[PDB]
Amino acid sequence: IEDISAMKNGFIVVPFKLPDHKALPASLHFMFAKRHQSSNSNESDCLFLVNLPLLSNIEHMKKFVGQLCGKYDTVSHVEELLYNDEFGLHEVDLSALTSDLMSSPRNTALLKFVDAASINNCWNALKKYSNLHAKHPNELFEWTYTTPSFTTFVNFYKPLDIDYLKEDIHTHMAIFEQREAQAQEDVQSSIVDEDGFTLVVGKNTKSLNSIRKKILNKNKKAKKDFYRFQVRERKKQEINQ
Amino acid sequence: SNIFKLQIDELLEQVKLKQKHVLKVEKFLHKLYDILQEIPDWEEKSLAEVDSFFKNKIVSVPFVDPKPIPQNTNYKFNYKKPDISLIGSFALKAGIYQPNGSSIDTLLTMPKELFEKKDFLNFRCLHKRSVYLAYLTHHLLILLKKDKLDSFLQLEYSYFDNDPLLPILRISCSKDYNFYKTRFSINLLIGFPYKVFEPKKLLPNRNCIRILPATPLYNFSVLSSSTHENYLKYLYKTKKQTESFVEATVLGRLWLQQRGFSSNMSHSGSLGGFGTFEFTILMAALLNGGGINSNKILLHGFSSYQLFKGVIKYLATMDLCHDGHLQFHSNPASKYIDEGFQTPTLFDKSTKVNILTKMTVSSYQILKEYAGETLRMLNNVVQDQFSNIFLTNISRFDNLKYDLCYDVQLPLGKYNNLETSLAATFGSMERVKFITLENFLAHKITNVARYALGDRIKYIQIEMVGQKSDFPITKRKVYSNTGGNHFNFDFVRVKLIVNPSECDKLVTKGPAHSETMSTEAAVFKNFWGIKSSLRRFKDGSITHCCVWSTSSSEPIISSIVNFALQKHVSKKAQISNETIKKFHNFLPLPNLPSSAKTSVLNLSSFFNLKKSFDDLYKIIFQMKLPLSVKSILPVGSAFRYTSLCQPVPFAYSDPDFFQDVILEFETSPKWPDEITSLEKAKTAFLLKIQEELSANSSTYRSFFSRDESIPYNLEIVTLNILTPEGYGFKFRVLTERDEILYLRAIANARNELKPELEATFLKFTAKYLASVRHTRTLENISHSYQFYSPVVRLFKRWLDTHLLLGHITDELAELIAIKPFVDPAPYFIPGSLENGFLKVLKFISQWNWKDDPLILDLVKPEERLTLAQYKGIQMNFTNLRNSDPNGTHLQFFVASKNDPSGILYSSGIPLPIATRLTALAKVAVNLLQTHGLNQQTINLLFTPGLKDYDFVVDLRTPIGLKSSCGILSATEFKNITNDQAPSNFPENLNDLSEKMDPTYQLVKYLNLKYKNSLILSSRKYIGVNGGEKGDKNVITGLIKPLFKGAHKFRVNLDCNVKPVDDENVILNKEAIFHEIAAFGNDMVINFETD
Amino acid sequence: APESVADFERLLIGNPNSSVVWMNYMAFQLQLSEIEKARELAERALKTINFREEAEKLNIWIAMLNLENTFGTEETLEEVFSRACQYMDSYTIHTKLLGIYEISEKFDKAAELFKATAKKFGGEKVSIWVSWGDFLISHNEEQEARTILGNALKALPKRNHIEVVRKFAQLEFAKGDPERGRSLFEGLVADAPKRIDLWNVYVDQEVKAKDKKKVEDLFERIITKKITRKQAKFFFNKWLQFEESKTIEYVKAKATEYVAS
Repeated sequence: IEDISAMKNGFIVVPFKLPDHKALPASLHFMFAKRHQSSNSNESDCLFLVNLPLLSNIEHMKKFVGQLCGKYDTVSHVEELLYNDEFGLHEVDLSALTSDLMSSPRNTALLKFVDAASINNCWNALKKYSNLHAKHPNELFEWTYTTPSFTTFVNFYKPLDIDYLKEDIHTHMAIFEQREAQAQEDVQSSIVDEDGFTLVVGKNTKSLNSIRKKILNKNKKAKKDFYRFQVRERKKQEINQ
Repeated sequence: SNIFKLQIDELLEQVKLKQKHVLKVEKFLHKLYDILQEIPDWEEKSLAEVDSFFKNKIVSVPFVDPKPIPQNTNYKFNYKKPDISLIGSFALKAGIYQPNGSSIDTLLTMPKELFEKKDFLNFRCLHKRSVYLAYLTHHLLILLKKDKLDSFLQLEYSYFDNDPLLPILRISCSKDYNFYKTRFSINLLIGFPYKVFEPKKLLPNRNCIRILPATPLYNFSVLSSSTHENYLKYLYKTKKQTESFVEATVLGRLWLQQRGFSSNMSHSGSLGGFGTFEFTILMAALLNGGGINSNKILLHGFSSYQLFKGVIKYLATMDLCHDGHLQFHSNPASKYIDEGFQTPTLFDKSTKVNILTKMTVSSYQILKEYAGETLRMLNNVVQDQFSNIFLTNISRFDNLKYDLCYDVQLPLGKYNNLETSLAATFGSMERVKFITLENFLAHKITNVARYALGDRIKYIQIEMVGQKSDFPITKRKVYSNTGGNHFNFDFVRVKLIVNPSECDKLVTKGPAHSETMSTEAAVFKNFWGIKSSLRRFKDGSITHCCVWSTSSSEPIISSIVNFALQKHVSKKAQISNETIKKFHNFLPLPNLPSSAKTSVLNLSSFFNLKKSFDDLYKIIFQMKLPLSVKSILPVGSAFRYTSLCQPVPFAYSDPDFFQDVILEFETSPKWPDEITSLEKAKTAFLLKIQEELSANSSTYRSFFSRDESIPYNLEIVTLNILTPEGYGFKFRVLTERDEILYLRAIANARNELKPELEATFLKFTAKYLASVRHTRTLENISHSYQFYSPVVRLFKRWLDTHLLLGHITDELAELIAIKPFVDPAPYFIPGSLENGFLKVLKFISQWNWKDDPLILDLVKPEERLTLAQYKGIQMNFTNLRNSDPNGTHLQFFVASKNDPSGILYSSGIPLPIATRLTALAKVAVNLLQTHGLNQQTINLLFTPGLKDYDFVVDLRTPIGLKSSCGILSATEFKNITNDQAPSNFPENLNDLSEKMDPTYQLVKYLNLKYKNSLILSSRKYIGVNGGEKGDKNVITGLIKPLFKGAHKFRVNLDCNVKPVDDENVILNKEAIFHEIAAFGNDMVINFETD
Repeated sequence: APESVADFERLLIGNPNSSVVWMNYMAFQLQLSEIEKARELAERALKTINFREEAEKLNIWIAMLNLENTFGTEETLEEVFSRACQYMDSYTIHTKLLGIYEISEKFDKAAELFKATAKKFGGEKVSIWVSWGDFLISHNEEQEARTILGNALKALPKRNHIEVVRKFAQLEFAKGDPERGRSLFEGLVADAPKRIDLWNVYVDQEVKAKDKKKVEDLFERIITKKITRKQAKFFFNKWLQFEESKTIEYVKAKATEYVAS
């Protein structure tokens, strides 16, 4: 049974082809689809898609949605694969977790468009794609399994090119020391409040975030004698004992 | 000082309630000695006619050797009703419910009227004893057959403690009057009269047999036939004195049966001879003194625990064999006399007997060692090891309580065929001091093994297997074809435990050269024949010695024992020892000059890369940075003698070819702040160091490689260098800042994101910080535990053939293999590779997780871990796995001095992998105790155990890589692997991806992609496990128990999806296995589902 | 069926991420009334749950606070409430706390926490206020939950000041007072006519308050404005098929007449 092709919560079953293994004669990689929203600049007119192909990157999604565009007259404005986490190495950001700035869903690649009419045209096209794959398994709409997976994951013993990472960390240090000296100068230049309140600061401290986090992390001589109520309590002591 | 006696009372409640099986059988032996009471006399009738009288009967007479021919048997062949006594085991209350069977002691000493003053010569009184036995068993068999209780009994002629001089009458019961649900073998024994002759014949310097080589064995045997009644008088009077004896000796017999020391005999070639009443005798002898001034060793003021401790202290600090032995007389102080009789000795002057002459010199030697070893593990106040000292029967296996084994098969043919089938002695003077053929070959073979090895082994034990003290009613003797002879042994166990520092030393040294060739050089040249000669040395000494051509597969201990066997005791017998060579080609043999002739205890490859590393060290210190080097420290597996290739130059194909070296600069407070910026500054320093390296010394070459063995830091590279001596080193910069950066990242992270960043910091600590003291400690200790690098290398190849290295880490495998070394109790340290490896697997099959931590201190023999740190380690273990209920995600707990947390290396491994390891260990020890060691046994121990658990892929890269990894493939020619050996560096360094394998890290990537659906494994030592061509690799996968069937579709299922219903989904297993092969499209060849 | 402790831990080993299994193991001790042992097992569970599943960590914290509300007392309720607000989202802890406090029938903490939490997360939302207003009308505090409009308008910014009178008019038409609810709705129809949702849902809430004469006046009084074709089809069908569910002849006439003008 393949005619079951759409789930309860708007999920659009998207099957594709698989290539030829030398011993395998089938070939059902399954994806989901939605159309979700939020007013921020990374979730408006967007789509989930679940159960990703390995190294789903920008270029074969480019060619696949171009194939659908030239196939069944859908319009599409693709730009980038938003929040592509397939391996699981970019959840917690250590650099933002302990930095001054450059601060701030499992196998669900998100993808948004420019035109909501374009993403609705691809939505209707994809629902018809799901049911045409359900009807026939041989006149498929297709993302063929094109492989830049090889181009990024059979060559990983490569020496990273020396001049490239030279200029890369050259630019990284050249912006890091700039924003660092800017932050420290902003710290110990002069801080008056809205009213008159000069802020106490260290001799060689570096960040308002630093003094903020240390003020977050920083969240006797009585006498048993000498008073006449204490001679009252000690006469009570010296008559009870 | 509190809970060991609670353990003692646990042993008491384990051993007790003997009444249900002492009362009924004391009633049954009461009926039995009533039957012996109504057995009447049988007067003097001649020997030559009782031959014919017993001829056509079923009772053919047993005999001591040889059969008494009537030319001199003019003895009084009487029979009288003897004296009954119910003594010993069931009268002094030392009965363990063993499923093998406790013994019994019923005494029938001979009456006064059937001997003479000079009856004690030429063992025809023992012939009298044997025919006495023959009539008693004939009379008893017809009486019990007319009393019709033969339906469950069977009588048998045995030997009293494996001695042919003393046969006994043992009764074994089988399936109202039957006793078969527990201990067997109720035996009766006759003895000699109490006091007959003045003690000159009782002295161990007697021989009245014909032409004086004395007979101390025989005048001890007849004296032990007679005078073991004063000793139980002594036992009973100390029993009436005080009470701790019964529990002290059930403890003693318990420990001695765990050590394999029963009181049969070690003169006949078996481990034993020492036993429970000997233990009683030495406790009560140390009662009234023990010192040289008879200072009281043992008071009953302290109970059995300190009685036992004082006993083991006296036996370990007071020699008996060669210098000093105990003296005591039962009729009465006890002291310590000064010399030794070259045999286990203690003198009892009221008997003139030598009670410890039932076992031999090597058996006493190994028992004094066991005294010292259990004393060492008993006197310590650190931990509690009562189950380590008692409750593990070490006697179960041969190669576990011993270190290696030889089996001499001697096909001598016949007793007459001796003179051309074996080169040993054949004399009156040897048959007068040795009972039989196995006895003289046993004493000769232990003396020639002792003289052949000397300072080459710790201890030798000889044990003839196929021996049995069992011969039937109808038969006169053990009438048994014992595989090429008719003597009571099949073949000779030669079990060796070795001083491991002189196994593969290829020259043993006799005395030097005087002109007058004295007797020591004489007996050296006689014992060594044509082979040994006198040589010069670099010192210039002229000394007697012999060359031992060391091979890899063969330890030279087997060659020297092969010559010491085939030169002296036989000239055509053969030696069986195939286990050592059976795994030594399972070791990988590197492409080194004369590497077959190199030992396995040679470390010249590791020293070669250490020399290359040191010249690199000098050329990286003699240059100028903007921030100087504080220290570099190698941390590599080769720098701690662990890597599976014994590291040959240019050997790229091993994935741990690149050793890793941490390097740290001085504490400059100028550093970048955030973590990506600081690791990029470390890359900047590595850019500068390789820039000046290629500037000045271009004979080294280098490149950069990203590392992702720490999670979530995207910009951490390592500097890899290729050294023109032919090696490859990773360099990782450490700073003083990364530790506090990770700690404050931990502090300011979101509170539901804490333990993952804690896991990142734990991986950092394991990779950078504690790894240095790890490799320092065990590299320092490997030169004291010399078999460590071979046992870890064979363990790691076993673990990759059984496919676990994709989850477990190599330091954890290293810690599991150091565990039997730094704590080998109750055993020895392993002087051989097999003993090490099966000690590892026996321990980890024993080992649990729920109530079992693993504390070890990697210390030198004889800085340790004290009580406070021990309790802190156990307490954080305790709260750790009461927070963790059963080991849901934390399985092992390996805690050292260098990591009292213990969770550093055990983290990350899945529960199926850990349970698979423990199950494989239990399967291996099951196979060991069932099938025995064999070539197919070892091949089954290195079978893949592929199990067809859901997934098999078969992978072959387009080239073979064993000539490139440098392990030679046992070829007939070395130029065949030399012209394919990669003794050149590749110029464009990108080609190492196709000169190596991608399988381990691609299985890593796929595992972290499918972390909650299926766990994957790949053979990461490619043709080390993959046959001979060097190409076969597998990919396997165990599916989770969650995905047994279709599940309700969600967004957090996060798996490979197939809606088989509108609500239910399952894997597209063919599509994802196809995508695995699609990623490995050039790597994959074959695939099998299920 | 789950009976023994090894069976329970076998369920949790073979199933790590189903709150069905997790609250089965919790509800076993809840039903055996060894609920302090369930408290220490809960301290096991919150730190042995996988941390990726936000909904399931909501499940385990909701279940722990369900324990502390069903049998606990306020001095530990505030403790686990503070720990829940620290670990996970304070606002959803507040909403589940308010629902569960009125389920366990404790006004003496419920009204005070309604006040404090509508103060807290009511300057960026509306539901923490309107749950309080609906609760007060359900427990007979009509004018008290009508006086909440000034509190809502000074708590929130300008952006959903339409939405506060929207929602309080929702609950006033639910079970408050209809003509006083229209006296709230007059600010909606005076502020914004060009939001076409408010008119339609206001006459639909007029239908569900069912004052039929003013239904027959309100539908007949919308139509004189600038009505586009989708809005015409909406209002037209919601009158005509409702009359399907004295006037029907005139709106059958207006089915054709207002096609022209």
